[PDB]
Amino acid sequence: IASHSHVKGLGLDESGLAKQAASGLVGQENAREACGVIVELIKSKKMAGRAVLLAGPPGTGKTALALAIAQELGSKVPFCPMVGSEVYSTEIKKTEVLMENFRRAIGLRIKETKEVYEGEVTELTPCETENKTISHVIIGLKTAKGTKQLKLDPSIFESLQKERVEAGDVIYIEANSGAVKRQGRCDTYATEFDLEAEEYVPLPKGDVHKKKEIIQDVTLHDLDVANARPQGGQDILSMMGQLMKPKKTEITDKLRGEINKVVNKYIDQGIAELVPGVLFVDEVHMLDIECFTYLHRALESSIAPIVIFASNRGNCVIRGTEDITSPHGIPLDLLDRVMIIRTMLYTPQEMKQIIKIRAQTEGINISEEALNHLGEIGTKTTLRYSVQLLTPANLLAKINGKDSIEKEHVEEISELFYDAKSSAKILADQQDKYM
Amino acid sequence: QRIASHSHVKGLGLDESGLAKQAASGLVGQENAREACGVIVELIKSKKMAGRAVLLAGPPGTGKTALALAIAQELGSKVPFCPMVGSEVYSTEIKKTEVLMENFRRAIGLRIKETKEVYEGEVTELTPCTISHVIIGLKTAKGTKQLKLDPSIFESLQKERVEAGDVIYIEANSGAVKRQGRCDTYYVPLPKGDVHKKKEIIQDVTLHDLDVANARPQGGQDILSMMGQLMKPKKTEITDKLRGEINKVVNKYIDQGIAELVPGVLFVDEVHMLDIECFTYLHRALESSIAPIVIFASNRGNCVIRGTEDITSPHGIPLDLLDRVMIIRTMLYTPQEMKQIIKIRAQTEGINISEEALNHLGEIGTKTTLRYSVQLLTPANLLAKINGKDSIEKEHVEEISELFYDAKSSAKILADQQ
Amino acid sequence: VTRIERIGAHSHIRGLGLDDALEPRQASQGMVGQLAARRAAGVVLEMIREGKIAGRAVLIAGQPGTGKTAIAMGMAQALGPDTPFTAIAGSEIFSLEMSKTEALTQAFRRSIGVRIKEETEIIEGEVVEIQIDRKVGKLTLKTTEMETIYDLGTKMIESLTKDKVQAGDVITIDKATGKISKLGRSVQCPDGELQKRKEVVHTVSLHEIDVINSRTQGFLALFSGDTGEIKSEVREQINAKVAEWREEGKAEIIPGVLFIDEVHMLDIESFSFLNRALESDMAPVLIMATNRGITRIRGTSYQSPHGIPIDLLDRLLIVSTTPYSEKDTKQILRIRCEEEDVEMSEDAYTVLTRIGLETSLRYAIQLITAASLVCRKRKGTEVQVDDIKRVYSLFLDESRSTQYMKEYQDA
Amino acid sequence: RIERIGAHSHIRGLGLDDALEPRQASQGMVGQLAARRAAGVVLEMIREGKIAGRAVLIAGQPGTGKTAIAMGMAQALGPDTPFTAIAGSEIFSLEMSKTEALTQAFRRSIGVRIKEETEIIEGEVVEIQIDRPSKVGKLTLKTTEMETIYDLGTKMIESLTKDKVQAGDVITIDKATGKISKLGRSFTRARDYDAMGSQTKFVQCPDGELQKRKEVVHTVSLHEIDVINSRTQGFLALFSGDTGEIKSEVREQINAKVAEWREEGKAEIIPGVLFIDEVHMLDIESFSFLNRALESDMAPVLIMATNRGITRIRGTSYQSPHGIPIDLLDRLLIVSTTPYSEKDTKQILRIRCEEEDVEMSEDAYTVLTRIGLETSLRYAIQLITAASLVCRKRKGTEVQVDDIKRVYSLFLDESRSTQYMKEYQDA
Amino acid sequence: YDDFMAQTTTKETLATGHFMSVINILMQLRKVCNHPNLFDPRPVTSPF
Ligand SMILES: Nc1ncnc2c1ncn2[C@@H]1O[C@H](COP(=O)(O)OP(=O)(O)O)[C@@H](O)[C@H]1O
Ligand SMILES: Nc1ncnc2c1ncn2[C@@H]1O[C@H](COP(=O)(O)OP(=O)(O)O)[C@@H](O)[C@H]1O
Ligand SMILES: Nc1ncnc2c1ncn2[C@@H]1O[C@H](COP(=O)(O)OP(=O)(O)O)[C@@H](O)[C@H]1O
Ligand SMILES: Nc1ncnc2c1ncn2[C@@H]1O[C@H](COP(=O)(O)OP(=O)(O)O)[C@@H](O)[C@H]1O
Repeated sequence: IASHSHVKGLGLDESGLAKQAASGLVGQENAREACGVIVELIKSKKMAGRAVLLAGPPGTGKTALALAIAQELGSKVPFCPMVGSEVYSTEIKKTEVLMENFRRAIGLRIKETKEVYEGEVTELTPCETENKTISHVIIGLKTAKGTKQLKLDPSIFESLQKERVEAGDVIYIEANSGAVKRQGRCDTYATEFDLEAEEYVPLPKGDVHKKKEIIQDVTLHDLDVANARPQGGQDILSMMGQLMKPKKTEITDKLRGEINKVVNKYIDQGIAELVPGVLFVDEVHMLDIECFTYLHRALESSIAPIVIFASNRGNCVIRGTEDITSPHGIPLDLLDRVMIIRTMLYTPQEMKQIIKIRAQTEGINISEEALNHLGEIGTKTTLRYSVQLLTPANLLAKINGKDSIEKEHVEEISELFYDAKSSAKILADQQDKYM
Repeated sequence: QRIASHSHVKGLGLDESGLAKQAASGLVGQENAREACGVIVELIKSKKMAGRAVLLAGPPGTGKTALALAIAQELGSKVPFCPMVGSEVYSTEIKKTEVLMENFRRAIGLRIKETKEVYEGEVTELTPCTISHVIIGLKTAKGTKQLKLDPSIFESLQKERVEAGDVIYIEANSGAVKRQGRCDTYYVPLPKGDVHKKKEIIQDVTLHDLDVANARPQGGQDILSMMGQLMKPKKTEITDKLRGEINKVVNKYIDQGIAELVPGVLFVDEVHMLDIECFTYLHRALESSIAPIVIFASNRGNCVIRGTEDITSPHGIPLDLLDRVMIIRTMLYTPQEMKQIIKIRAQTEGINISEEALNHLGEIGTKTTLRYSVQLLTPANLLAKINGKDSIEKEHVEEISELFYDAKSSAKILADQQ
Repeated sequence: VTRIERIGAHSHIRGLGLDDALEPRQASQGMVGQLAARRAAGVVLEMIREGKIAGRAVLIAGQPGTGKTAIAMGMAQALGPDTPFTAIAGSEIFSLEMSKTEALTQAFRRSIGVRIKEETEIIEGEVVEIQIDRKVGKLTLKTTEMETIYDLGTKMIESLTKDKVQAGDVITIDKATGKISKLGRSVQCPDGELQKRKEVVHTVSLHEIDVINSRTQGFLALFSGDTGEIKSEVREQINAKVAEWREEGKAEIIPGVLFIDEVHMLDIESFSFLNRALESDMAPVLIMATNRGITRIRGTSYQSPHGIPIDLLDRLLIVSTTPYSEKDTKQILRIRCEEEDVEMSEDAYTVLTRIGLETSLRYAIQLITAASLVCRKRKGTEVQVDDIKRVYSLFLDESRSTQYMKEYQDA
Repeated sequence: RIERIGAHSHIRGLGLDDALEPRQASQGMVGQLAARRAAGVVLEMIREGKIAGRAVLIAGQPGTGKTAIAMGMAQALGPDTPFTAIAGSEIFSLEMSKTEALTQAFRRSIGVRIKEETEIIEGEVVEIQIDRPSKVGKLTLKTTEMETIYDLGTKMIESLTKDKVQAGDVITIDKATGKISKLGRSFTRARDYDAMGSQTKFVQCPDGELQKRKEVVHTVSLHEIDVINSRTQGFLALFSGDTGEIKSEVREQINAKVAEWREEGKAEIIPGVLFIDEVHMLDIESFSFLNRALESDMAPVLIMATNRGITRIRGTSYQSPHGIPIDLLDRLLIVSTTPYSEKDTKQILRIRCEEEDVEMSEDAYTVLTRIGLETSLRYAIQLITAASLVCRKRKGTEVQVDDIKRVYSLFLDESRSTQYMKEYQDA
Repeated sequence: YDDFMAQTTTKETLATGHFMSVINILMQLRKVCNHPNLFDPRPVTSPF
């Protein structure tokens, strides 16, 4: 696993100062100590709508710092990575995509109790009554601990019929959702025949009826989707499969209303806790002027999470406008609502240590001479190309039979694989021959 | 109730000889335009013509839209008046051609004499006589009634789950039994009237409702029930074999003497927004014999037609369509006409203003625009009522003119480029 | 501890700081300076509360970031609840399920409320005992002051048997429909009468009415399933029926507010539609903001002020905002610090005001929290000038990042 | 059986040695030693498969063997390893976004292989007795080594009757699920033909043990997994390409569960290759998404063919080499294919004419190499089939020079067509 | 098992020397040595 497997944190000291070389990162002291302020602001859970802009040339570690922020935040908060090209959806509104991304960028941890009925069923008698449909169903659930006759609903009886269960088998029942699974027939009946088309499972243990607590985690977008495209049960709502079945094109009336109301009701009663996360939007330069303008209200909203864009262009024409240009390909209207962070261009010395770290992370035993030659290769080419050259050199070394990468291996690899600038020069030399 | 931009327009202020009064029916000035509007509204009342379009052309702020609304008001409510903005044609659910055709066929009205009748009341007994009929007892505050209903209505009764004591409507014409609820004596009050409700419905309907009713089938008892869901999207009614049959049946009914045709009036606003394809389909469709009379409104002069980007035409309308369309010109107002319009707006909205205030307000209107002088009315009265003064003095309008800039001072400020 | 709504860029705005005579105070209710625009917004707010005039549009312009959206949020907070205030960005109308004109008329209809009042007898008490004879049954309800028996119908006894038949549940019985809702194991029991006649008031918008009366299971207003409402029968008939509810004692209309932020994104089509949507009696009042000067209207090469066509600009009023000075900037920063949990020294406030007047205002508002978190790292209590300088060095701004581009990147 | 020989049907794999040393004309490929060695290095890194999301760009002149090297890599990689070939213009769909189509293309070349040890029973049914009163019966299963009896249960009898298995039939029984599968009819399966029988295809009885434990393997791609998990319609992989899986838990959950499976040893990974031919068709949005899509740990390797040079990027007015922005070009390793010399063109023509079974004379080869050095190698190749037909028509044995000359005079290449376009020709 | 033995809480509870703490920790270790599904069973997952 490559291209992000070496970064596992910002490598900052207890005082928030950037360490020279640690946590898989080297250099970029200013950028890393600044992103420390961002991770602290995110962990504070106090602000909303704040935005950062990691700006720099290609391959200057902006995405590396973006992922290091997530690694520092941990897996408890939702980190939503997104590409600017994702807004161009063909099923939902372009702004709908962005608002749902913002919504899923926010987390919510909630502890919920749920009940379960389980045990080897002894008998299932449908209590009939005139309406002329089945009234109730008495099921005798046996367990290694005890046994209980329980009255369940005709819907649960119908679910059992769908499962095609019979008296004497083992079933798992849940009252909250209403789904019933057939774990198989009791192990005591496995001796009935020499072979059967039946799954066998022993007698369930413990109490027949048991309530258990689970601390789950879901994003606000999860509730939004659950309420927009409901599935539930007890009805024929399965028609969802043909009703519309695109991305539901959510609506503000319920996005900002009922969902916020119910989640605040859950939070203020000690059942749930809000867990704001991070929305990392890589490649923000291909967003349309409409998206840039909606970002104004998105960031000026009191619920938006901490956003992190990545700027790679110096000054070009804005997308969707075709006639106006601005720095970073972002309009000055949105650029005034962000905290820009430089990503310095790497020097030969820092690039050498980066190549060393990448080699030691990719399980490669590169010799010092080969490492130093990669220094020249990287000073003549891009850091990304010089670091990509690593693995082919390891394969060539394995082929040649040497246990380490030497000068000749990296030389052969570089001669076999060209770089962007070399290929551009070759094309310029062969101009009227490449079509 | 609440005042609007054209709520003060009651109609075309024309006398019996057709000449337009200087100030009447809420409209002032524009004598030639008002007289032409009356000349063309006489065509609507004649109803013997079709496929005619009249284009109100003039600068912004002129009374073209006001004259259209006056035509609509003078026509009244018996004949339909369908307004539509040129921007509304750019639909995403159905093509622009069919949007235009739907608006054209919806402008046309249709009055019909529906001689319905519905029995109403509380049920006292239900007995079905494999059923030849069903005897039902109905009760109201005029006596009891015994009714014999076709066995096909017994199905509707059973489906509505009506039983002794519930109040119901049963329409003799269709069998659409509707259970209003249970009687209050056991809920809805007992109906108090003649259980046998017989009256003539002279309610009017549009010619597009007939197409909307036949576009999708209404019923069930089969997989067809799945059709009630699925967004019910509006889709193109084919011209080949649907609207032709609608025309045929409407003609049959008119010949029999039940239906009565009342051609409506269409009103397109900002015609320059329509594409050239919409323009040419329009000049092709309005030549038909069943097309209504249309009133185009233009707001700009010589410009480029949308969709061409290489062809300029007067009023943003191609010559192919501009020919066969009568052009009524609306010109700018004078200071006196602006003062009259401002006074009319004031006395219609309910604000009493002094003479010195109205004079400077008309001055501001001649300086920036009539619509701006009009908009400056309400806030002046609001400040007056806040200060206690019930009327508007000159110290209120000339102070609200500093709070609310105009479209000219705004641009003068923006000239800073930042 | 932490709710959904948190501290934001406009959380400090609690409303318009005007007097009884619509006179803005120097700094009140979180709004600083901007006296002209604030008193010009108070007038439109007052005539909105009035509602006798329909189809008014008030545009606010000026330098970027001069409280343009702050004034709108203040107007919203002053209008308060029970009066729809629909704020939408200029892009929200560009949709795939609906046309731009359809989305704009949808917002116009959402910005209009209809008030309706009714009475309903509601029950609330603790269940004591239940009996069902397979069908009819009986129930025993209790409150802290009284108890009673009820002979329940088939549907009611079935709905009660659906739950735990034994005592413990505290349910509510809407006698109109009879929908049961157990509050919990008797949450405490209710006081007073068991059955009480309660007044129910609803402010339902015309768009909600349309969505409800447009289709079976009509309430698609939770996922925007209202694709191209049929104006032929739905909207016209709904308008007629609302006019009939009116002047009869059934309902009364409550005109709302529509705040179109960044209207320069709208196109000539949307503007032409507004030209007539602002003329209907059911037209709500709206406000609009713009940051661009004389620019091109999206759709053609016409260069018009505010990117809005002239035929529509003549249909609205314009209010210019003045640039903030040192006093206003410092007071705004102080109000932001009071809204947040941060506290700065006087020299720190002076340095932050200088930094927010050199480049721009939003930059200082953003650096506030960064300097707070940086001073919290060195184990301090107040944000100091050294911390503000550390932040000014760490985080860049628009004007200092556009000048650092002395190294060429992609384009 | 009948799958015609396409343009790339002659290459069976890269002609490389154990040390990745390309041979001159081995295994179908000819010349192009440097690019073939690079292809072999990347193919070895692929077969290793411990690094994800690596991109290679095979640039070169038109008709120099770029797609040929791609097909050779595909063949040398063979099955049991996803290889997805896609043209740059295939992602421009109407029902799904370009980024979604690219995510599909990537996740379609990532294989998940669940290895299971479900035991079964394989033998030749001798008798199937069953008595209906629940019905109960017995079965006699025979293999060449032993015979045994089994008491059949209710559902066992139900499934046996549904499958309609009879005596003499060789069947396999999944004891875990009870799934029956009849593999054929044994010699005993002879029905003593005295009625309307029309089947006599016999086969040897199963050998070995009666109740053996064999190993099954279920290999499905991450694309198929997320498609079947999207919605209850678990047939979109065949039903239709209607898609648009939200990037919510669905795909993230597929990834997280595949991670747990790899950790617990259920199914770890088998990376794949994505050959994007004519990548210059991709849009700026496509390139911008790929920039970060190559950074995912579940990203297979990709190889992009390039004919363009310094040309504008689609969707914009930026001049960039290969028609690709430097942003994405930086992640790639560029391999340049050189034009074939005289002896390389001649050997390619020889291999092609020997693959399509056409015998050419020594002078036919010379004239064809002349035509292919003056004009496109593709035109020279296409000339072979046309020249063989005139020979077959005149009842010849091997293509001569006169047939090739007749075909050259009869058909026109692009250059001679342009030089003949001397009239207006409805420009 | 590693994490249960690592945390200083259990180390101090053992160093205490009391009979209950020591025997309880030994029982917990034995149980973890018994397919710890008894010590930490796999919870069934279901949507919220
Ligand atoms: N500080 C660093 N330490 C080690 N490696 C680095 C560092 N910065 C960048 N790299 C290497 O450079 C490669 C590309 O950097 P990247 O983060 O993509 O820059 P950008 O985000 O500007 O494109 C990464 O694969 C990473 O291995
Ligand atoms: N002849 C008139 N008499 C009185 N008021 C008028 C007259 N013409 C226009 N107005 C008023 O001036 C305003 C112009 O509005 P409108 O008719 O929409 O202008 P346009 O001609 O640009 O459509 C309206 O509010 C209308 O009430
Ligand atoms: N008069 C004021 N009083 C208080 N805060 C203000 C004032 N003016 C601006 N601000 C604050 O400064 C920032 C200015 O940005 P804003 O005016 O919203 O930019 P724009 O309106 O151009 O999008 C806002 O966050 C706002 O809260
Ligand atoms: N080294 C080679 N050995 C054999 N055939 C080749 C070789 N290079 C090219 N060809 C043949 O040339 C024909 C066209 O060349 P191709 O491989 O498509 O190059 P390009 O992709 O640049 O057009 C193919 O049918 C291929 O069989």
